[PDB]
Amino acid sequence: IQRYVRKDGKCNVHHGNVRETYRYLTDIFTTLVDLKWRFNLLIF
Amino acid sequence: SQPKKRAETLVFSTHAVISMRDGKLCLMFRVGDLRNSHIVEASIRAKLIKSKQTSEGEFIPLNQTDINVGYYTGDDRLFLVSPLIISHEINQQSPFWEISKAQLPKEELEIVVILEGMVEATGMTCQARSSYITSEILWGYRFTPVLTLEDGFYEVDYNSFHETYETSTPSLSAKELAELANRAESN
Amino acid sequence: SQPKKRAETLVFSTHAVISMRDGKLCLMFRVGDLRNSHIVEASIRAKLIKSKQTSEGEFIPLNQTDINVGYYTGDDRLFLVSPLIISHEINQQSPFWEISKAQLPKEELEIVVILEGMVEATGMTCQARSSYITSEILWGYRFTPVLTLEDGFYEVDYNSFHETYETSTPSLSAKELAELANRAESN
Amino acid sequence: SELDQLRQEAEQLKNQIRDARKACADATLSQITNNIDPVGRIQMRTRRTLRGHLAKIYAMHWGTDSRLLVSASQDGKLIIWDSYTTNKVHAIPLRSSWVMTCAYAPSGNYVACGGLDNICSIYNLKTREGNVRVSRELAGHTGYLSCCRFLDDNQIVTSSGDTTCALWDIETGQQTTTFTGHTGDVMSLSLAPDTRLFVSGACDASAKLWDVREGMCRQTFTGHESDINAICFFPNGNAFATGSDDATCRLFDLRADQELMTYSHDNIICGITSVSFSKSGRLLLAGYDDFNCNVWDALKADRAGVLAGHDNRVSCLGVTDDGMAVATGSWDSFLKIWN
Amino acid sequence: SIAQARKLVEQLKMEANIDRIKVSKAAADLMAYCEAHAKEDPLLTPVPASENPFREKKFF
Ligand SMILES: [K+]
Ligand code: NA
Ligand code: NA
Repeated sequence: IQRYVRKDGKCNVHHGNVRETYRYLTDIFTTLVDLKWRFNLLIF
Repeated sequence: SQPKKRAETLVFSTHAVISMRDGKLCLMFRVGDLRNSHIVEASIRAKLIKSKQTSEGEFIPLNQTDINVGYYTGDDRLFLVSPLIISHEINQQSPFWEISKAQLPKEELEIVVILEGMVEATGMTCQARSSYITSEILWGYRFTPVLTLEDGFYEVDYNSFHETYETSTPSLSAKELAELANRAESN
Repeated sequence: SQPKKRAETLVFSTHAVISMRDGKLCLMFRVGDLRNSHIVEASIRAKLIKSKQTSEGEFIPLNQTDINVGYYTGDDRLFLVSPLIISHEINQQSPFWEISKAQLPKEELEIVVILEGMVEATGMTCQARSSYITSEILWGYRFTPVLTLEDGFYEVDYNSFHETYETSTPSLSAKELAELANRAESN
Repeated sequence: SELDQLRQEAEQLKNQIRDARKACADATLSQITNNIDPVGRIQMRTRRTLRGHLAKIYAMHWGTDSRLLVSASQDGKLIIWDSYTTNKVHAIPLRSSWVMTCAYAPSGNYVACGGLDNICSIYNLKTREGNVRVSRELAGHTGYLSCCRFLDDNQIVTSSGDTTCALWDIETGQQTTTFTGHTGDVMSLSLAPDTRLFVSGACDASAKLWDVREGMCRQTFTGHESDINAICFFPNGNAFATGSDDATCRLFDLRADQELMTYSHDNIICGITSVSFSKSGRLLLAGYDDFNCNVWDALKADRAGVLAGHDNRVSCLGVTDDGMAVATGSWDSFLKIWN
Repeated sequence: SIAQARKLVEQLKMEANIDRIKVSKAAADLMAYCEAHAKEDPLLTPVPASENPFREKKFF
């Protein structure tokens, strides 16, 4: 059965049809630190 | 690194709506978070802003009265992943107790909505705000669903986030609904 | 330095259990902290997640109703050194008021459990989460002890942290237990 | 006196109909079919699982193109699926969650639904500016909309808990014809393939045949000891199957004006929620309350197999027009495609 | 009662005065239709994967 929240704490939700994607660039710092490590280290 | 920036990926619904929910008349607005990361110790509070005059004469410019949105049950503390519809039950203690569909537009009021929690990565507290003026409060309306199920994940459709539709809803003030109920139970 | 990482050394018990405690039927889960350092301003809140339908017609996808776990006494504020069993007393106000052992598995619900406090070294607030779906809620069970005394120190045995055992426990809903009590006191 | 003549007259009139049927009753469908080779092992498998609905599904309907289908749920949505890709072509949000039936129009341009709202909403799927908005709200009934089926883009029939069915003109929103007759809530209806007549199962434990053009009840079929929730025409249009709370499916012939067969088995005590014939009419597929869809040899009267994949009630069935697949809808919020 | 009785009587009269067919013919007719279109029914015959659309294997 599908759960909303996994036992480890992660949440089974995806945010689709975000029309205003620029907002991710508006608060760039949050997007950066929210990235996977490979991508921080790459950008770095 | 300042947290106010997070507010950019926190959305408030464009309108507040009033409709019936399990026999209670409710004022509802919807809130959302565009990121996969979280707002920690999330909480929602709401203030009604309208001027007033005391019996004695004192005019009070933009008088703030807290609107109840879960304070006594701790349901004002949000777990906000997929969008939530925040509900203010319009009861005896409500500032909308004596407001009918008729009177609403002729009232000169504004609801300030405040979302405060911590950006997950920086421990820092963010405050997202928005307002609903009297004309943005749709009487007799419901929010359109956004959630659908996909393989292994719940998918949100932000196209529909702000969208509302009309339902059958009394034109009476919450107070007048009670008066009908008093005679109904006494019958 | 981000605090979510601490969640890795915060454990939730694998199951929630329901059993009788001093005459009250209780839903219990256990929480623990693997580190010697602390979670400051620790607090536990819990949300019941299940869909619903209003009298009027509105379907509400994954409706969150706060579960009481100490809010009115401040016993939801934890001092968490050795493992704690968080207890939700299933009373009149509980969402499990009308749920019997029989009905439980046929209910379509999920309990979200949230532990929020500050990592002792960075002032930053952490949020550890977990879930209990209907099948992980063991009716008629008790958590196995973990604490033992040693010279000068209390030792915890995390091998036993998740372990439960069965006890004699009514199959009736909390509500039906009250109905037996009403006739018992009136007798 | 006066009331006796009429009561007695009603009773004698039944006997003629009673005997006339018995006069035709020179053999049993089972005896005739005793020659045929049995159907063999019918074991199908789930080729798709349609995931999306957030609560119980009440009815679904295949499109004539045998690929697209509609479903209706108390989650408040009409989902139009692509059975091949699983991709949702349309998710249509409703004004009310109490939906009981949906229907896909033959042309694939429209789709209809209604329920405890007492309205048949018709939804345009190809609106001027690429959107899905109600085009008509058919109002008239004084009870829940239990079923509906399109004749063509301008016509649709409906059945209701107000013991009537109705013919509507979509273009004008008016009710063309009222088919009164039933003494109980009408749960299901079925359109003859040539759309010249239709049958309707009701809570008076009877099916009725109705002439679409004449607007009259031709024949009434009895036999069921409880309510009828599903009714379905045999592919040739001269016979139909019914499913009932009394745990039986029954085949009736129109020309013979009587029951030919009963499909039942011990271990089956729960009601039938849906019935459907395979392309050649050899298989009767019945959806049950015990989570199963049972597959019957329509001619021989025995079970060919059973489809067990759902965790809650199977509420609706459907076989594609091209006979390639079967759809099952369930209270577990999933639909499945079987082959 | 009266107005509903007359409703019934008049309906039954119309159901009485109709042409009927013997079951044997009716029955063998259905049986015929079935044996006729037996070839066009994939649900009797476990579907060969080439012919099946819902099995995306195809010729492979
Ligand atoms: K604080
Ligand atoms: Na989120
Ligand atoms: Na500790």
